[PDB]
Amino acid sequence: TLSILVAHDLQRVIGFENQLPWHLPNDLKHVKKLSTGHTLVMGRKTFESIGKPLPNRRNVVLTSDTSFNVEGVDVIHSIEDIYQLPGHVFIFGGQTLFEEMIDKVDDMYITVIEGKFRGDTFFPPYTFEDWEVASSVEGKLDEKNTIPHTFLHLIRK
Ligand SMILES: NC(=O)c1ccc[n+]([C@@H]2O[C@H](COP(=O)([O-])OP(=O)(O)OC[C@H]3O[C@@H](n4cnc5c(N)ncnc54)[C@H](OP(=O)(O)O)[C@@H]3O)[C@@H](O)[C@H]2O)c1
Ligand SMILES: CCOc1ccc(-c2cccc(NS(C)(=O)=O)c2)cc1-c1ccc2c(N)nc(N)nc2c1
Repeated sequence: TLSILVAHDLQRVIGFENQLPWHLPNDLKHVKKLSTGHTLVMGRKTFESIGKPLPNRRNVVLTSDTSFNVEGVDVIHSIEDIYQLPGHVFIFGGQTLFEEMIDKVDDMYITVIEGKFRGDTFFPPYTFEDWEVASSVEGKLDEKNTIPHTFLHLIRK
């Protein structure tokens, strides 16, 4: 299975200055639950933002840099390489990867951040005419998680 995993705000903002615009621990819990024991494919900038491979899953980085060889990370140099990866593969960002893959993936696991943030990178437009809502679950708010958010699982029609 090939899936997108993304958090985007009401205007599809996903990033600002190579980091997430929001602090939302619940989204990370969501990422952990979905991707632990599976595979993440990410662009080079996204990887450098995180700074290290995420534990307990396969981390694959897409880059044109032929000098890229980082411990605990597998490297690929083409979109076509993604299709050779076994198991459940999650496209993990950033904007360039999402743009390249939104028409190819089976489904999407979106955290809708129900706010309007300043962004410099965006998730591409999509329409519910193309995507069935498999589930929609409101995130619980507390002291640590103060921005309303909704977890959507969309499946291509
Ligand atoms: N909210 C979210 O769900 C989320 C998730 C991930 C990232 N982000 C945000 O997204 C932003 C980064 O997005 P971005 O688009 O600037 O960068 P990105 O997608 O993370 O990485 C871009 C880089 O990926 C490589 N790449 C992409 N397609 C390639 C291809 N077909 N062949 C070879 N290399 C390819 C290139 O690396 P080289 O230049 O090294 O060749 C390219 O410069 C940041 O603000 C980050 O915080 C948000
Ligand atoms: C571009 C910068 O983005 C990040 C930086 C740090 C961490 C992060 C920090 C600590 C621990 C973990 N691991 S965990 C708990 O998520 O499994 C991740 C996670 C993200 C990050 C990266 C991609 C995504 C993505 N595709 N989707 C969603 N819903 N959230 C993300 C969060």
